[PDB]
Amino acid sequence: IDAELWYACAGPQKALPPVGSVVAYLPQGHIEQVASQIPRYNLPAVIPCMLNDIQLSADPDSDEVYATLTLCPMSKSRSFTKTLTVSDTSTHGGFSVPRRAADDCLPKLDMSLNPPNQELVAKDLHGNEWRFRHIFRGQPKRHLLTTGWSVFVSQKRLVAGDAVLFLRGENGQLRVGVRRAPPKVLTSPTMHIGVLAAAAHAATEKSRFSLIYNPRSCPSEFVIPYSKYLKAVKSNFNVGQRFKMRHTGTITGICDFDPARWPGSEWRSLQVNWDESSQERVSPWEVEP
Amino acid sequence: IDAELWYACAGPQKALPPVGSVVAYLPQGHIEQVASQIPRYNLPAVIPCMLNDIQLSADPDSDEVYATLTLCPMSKSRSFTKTLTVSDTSTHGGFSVPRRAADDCLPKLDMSLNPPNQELVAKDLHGNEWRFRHIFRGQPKRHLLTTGWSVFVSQKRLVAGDAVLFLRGENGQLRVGVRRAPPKVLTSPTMHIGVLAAAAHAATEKSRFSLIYNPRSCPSEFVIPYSKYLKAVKSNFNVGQRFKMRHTGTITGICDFDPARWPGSEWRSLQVNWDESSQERVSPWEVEP
DNA sequence: TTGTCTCCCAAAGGGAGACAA
DNA sequence: TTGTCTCCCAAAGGGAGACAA
Ligand SMILES: [Cl-]
Ligand SMILES: [Cl-]
Repeated sequence: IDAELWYACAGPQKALPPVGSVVAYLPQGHIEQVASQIPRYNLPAVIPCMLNDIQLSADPDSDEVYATLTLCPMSKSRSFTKTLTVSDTSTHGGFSVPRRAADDCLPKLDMSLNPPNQELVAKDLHGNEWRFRHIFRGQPKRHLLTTGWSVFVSQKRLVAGDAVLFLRGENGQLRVGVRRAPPKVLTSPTMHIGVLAAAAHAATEKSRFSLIYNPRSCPSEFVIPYSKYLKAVKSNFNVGQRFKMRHTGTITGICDFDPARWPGSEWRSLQVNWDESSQERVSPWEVEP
Repeated sequence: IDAELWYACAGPQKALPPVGSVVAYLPQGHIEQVASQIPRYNLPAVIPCMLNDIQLSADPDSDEVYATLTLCPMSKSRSFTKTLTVSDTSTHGGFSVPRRAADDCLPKLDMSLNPPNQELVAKDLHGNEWRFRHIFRGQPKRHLLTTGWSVFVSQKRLVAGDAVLFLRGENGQLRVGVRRAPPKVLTSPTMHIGVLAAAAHAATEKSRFSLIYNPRSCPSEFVIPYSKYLKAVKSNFNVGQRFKMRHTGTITGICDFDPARWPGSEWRSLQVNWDESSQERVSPWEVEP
């Protein structure tokens, strides 16, 4: 069940492609992630790759999640999320659990008692256990978390604006995680050169290479199912078409995102204007007509 | 004076070479730092480089120090350090200042008063100010730090085994720093490939490239003055010679550290046995006969 | 010399409804 | 519905010598 926790801490719509399936590796997207004179490398804009391995992991102190993926080029369970408020982080009080959250995720309280209460034990990404006291009190009544909250906010160093996740599997085990609100080993040019050179060798030799996916630090996925890439490139978009991605927008143009470095590429090849003002260049597979 | 603080947080004997001087870039050492199938790159084992720029910096949250250096290949003020003990970090009590520390570093207390005391204001690497109360009390008497200590240990998240630094310049300004007791963006092969490829292009084209120095994460310096490299290579070592580095040892052999990848290199080319048991391969410039 | 303990008084917070958004 | 406030009783800690390493 921890694997389902990892995707929760990552994001609701991450959906990593399944190991052993063909995927489209898009180097320009890999470059955008590790960006959150130089040797130029002649390299294809999409590299169809076999997904050889996925390793999910998390940094214990930072609690951030990342995955190691191994590529070789070729020839639903109940949960809830809440963004933390001031009273949740502040020393006084506890944690206000949303009403919909307690009925669908947390185990159902025995309302015969007064106040209804249970000792909740939850596991985080690294196997630790956290004992929260889940109570039903106040006027008007509300679901709170008291005993373990003060300890939990202090060791995981949460502040307001972050968010906590709770995830119950069909198993008895309850799982908890946190998602924090949004250059120390190599310089940017060296990181740049590294990505493209590993990819260039891997593409020419048809040999294994590896990369790290940071779903939180990733503006858009750069390892997507190869069939999803092919369907969007086959489908013809035209200016003025109506698409969704739920936000709605209109396609204002279709050209290359970078004709100098990455010519002929479908990466962010669509120019769109957003209907509601609340990035104007997106890729074909992200939008749906 | 903050530049002298950076070298304190780095280490006592770091002594970065001065900008504008010729240096010897040793790729194998750069590789050892970022290590704390693959394309092989034909590259020299020492690259004489002009040191174009040094940028000293520090991560605010982690408090770790690193420097960005720009290379182009070609054709004392009073301070004290104390490792933190349990009573220094524990909630009760304060901070015990060593006796030698208060007389040579901290401003001299006015012992006419009772208890002698002063409000100390210190700056860390990032311009912040910390107010400590420096008192002389106890029986037998001792120099302590009280008021600001509890706050300082909690925000900088110090534990036992770390160390605090205090540094007074000739200016009135007092400076404080901490040194903490001893793969999230790129995989190791990609980092490897990046270092060597940036160096290979920079060496062939005689163009600028950059690197990051992590003095705490660095087992031995890999950017050294070019004259220091040349003197040690000119000097002939022989087996059984007596050297110092203060520890004392004997030279047991002289061969290549890696004949396959880095042949003919002077990097860690000396085999030594240590006189006191309390790495047995070192480079010529680190040892002194 | 200095780390660690004990213990005292004040502070800081765990947890409880009271109130509007 | 739920964030925030107030305020009460217990806890946790700031700071002070007392003692050996
Ligand atoms: Cl895992
Ligand atoms: Cl600086």
